[PDB]
Amino acid sequence: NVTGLFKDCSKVITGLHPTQAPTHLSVDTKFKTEGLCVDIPGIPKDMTYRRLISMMGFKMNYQVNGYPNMFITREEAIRHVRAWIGFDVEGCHATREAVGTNLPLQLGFSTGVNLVAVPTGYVDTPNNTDFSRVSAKPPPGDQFKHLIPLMYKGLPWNVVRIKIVQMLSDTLKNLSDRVVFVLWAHGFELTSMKYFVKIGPERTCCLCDRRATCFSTASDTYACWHHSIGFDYVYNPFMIDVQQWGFTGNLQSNHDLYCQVHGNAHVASCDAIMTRCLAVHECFVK
Amino acid sequence: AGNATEVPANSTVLSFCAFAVDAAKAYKDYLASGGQPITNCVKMLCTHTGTGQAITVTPEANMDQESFGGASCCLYCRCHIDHPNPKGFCDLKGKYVQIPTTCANDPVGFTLKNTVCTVCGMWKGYGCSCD
Ligand SMILES: COc1cccc2cn[nH]c12
Ligand SMILES: [Zn+2]
Ligand SMILES: [Zn+2]
Ligand SMILES: [Zn+2]
Ligand SMILES: [Zn+2]
Repeated sequence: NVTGLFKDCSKVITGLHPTQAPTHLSVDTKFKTEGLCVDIPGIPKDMTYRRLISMMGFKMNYQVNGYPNMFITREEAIRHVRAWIGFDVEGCHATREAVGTNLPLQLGFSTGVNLVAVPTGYVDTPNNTDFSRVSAKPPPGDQFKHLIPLMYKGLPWNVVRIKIVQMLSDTLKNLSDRVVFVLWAHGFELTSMKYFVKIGPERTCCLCDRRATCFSTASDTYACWHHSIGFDYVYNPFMIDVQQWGFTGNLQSNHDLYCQVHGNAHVASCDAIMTRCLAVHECFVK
Repeated sequence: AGNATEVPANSTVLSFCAFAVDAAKAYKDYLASGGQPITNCVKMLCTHTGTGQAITVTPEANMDQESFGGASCCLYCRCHIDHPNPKGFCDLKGKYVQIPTTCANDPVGFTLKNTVCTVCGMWKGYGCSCD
């Protein structure tokens, strides 16, 4: 019984030394005996590895006192319709030194904004995890052709996350005290959130009584949407996966049952606009 | 493609701590709300006749300890997140860590809560000979 969360995507045929492996599963078979591991004299640690670790498969089903639930009910989402932001991500695939995981490339929102990131992954090394640019390519096929020029238009993640916070703040400061990301098949959107969301207990802003919606790694401070200039992380966002409301078939077919004004332009922002639009038609129209 | 490193019993706690602003506080809180400690650590078979020092090149458990692979006992290594150490480097990965047997059900929590004495090399309150 294993999970894909934190799968090692490197092409190294062998596992790690007992002192470097993050887990018993990741120790190489040569060290395993009698239900545990042994140190073998003369078998050295590896001092030059770079192993890409997959961020696919997060499970946000904890129940910890004072930490809010990220995923919310349809009833709670409806009360917070003004906080709804559709979100979709188009990925690229790890290649060359690694294979088997998806990296965020184009992040799209119902505001119409698309942001393009440099393909970046979490690479384990002998000393730490290096959050760094990794080799990547768009998936093969004519439906992924538009992503080809985006491979050389990416911004580093430290810049992308500041832009996400600024866009959400500008959109929501006069509409809500929170954000509700409206998703369709959320797994990859949740993997992408690892790059720009932090969580913790409910906090109040540094300059007022409003709840904190942003965090700054520069000063370890919290801010609401009005006081977040320069902040790099979204803090305690909420979210809902519309696909879980019983729909059959793809996003476009369900969106088109209610709406004809949003033609599919095959881009992350369009999927994000269609997801929010479908959720609005389902909950508020007729 | 690829090789799994984790088991389903750890998905919730690792996901929670991977997103937290304060990962150590999140792990402490997860346990206080009834969560299970992180499992799938690298536990060693040894002769239990070692020096008992906290962090070592090879397993050094005495009869009051167990030896573990150091990266597997580090919350930051397990979640693949930044270390709070000066240049972001780990002091446990690449070493073995000796943990008192009374605490061996939660090695990750043990290393987050405790400190090594720089004079004698043993855990403060669990071997330190300086008091
Ligand atoms: C795993 O539990 C902890 C982590 C860090 C600090 C403390 C204090 N009590 N428990 C803690
Ligand atoms: Zn404020
Ligand atoms: Zn529409
Ligand atoms: Zn570590
Ligand atoms: Zn001492």
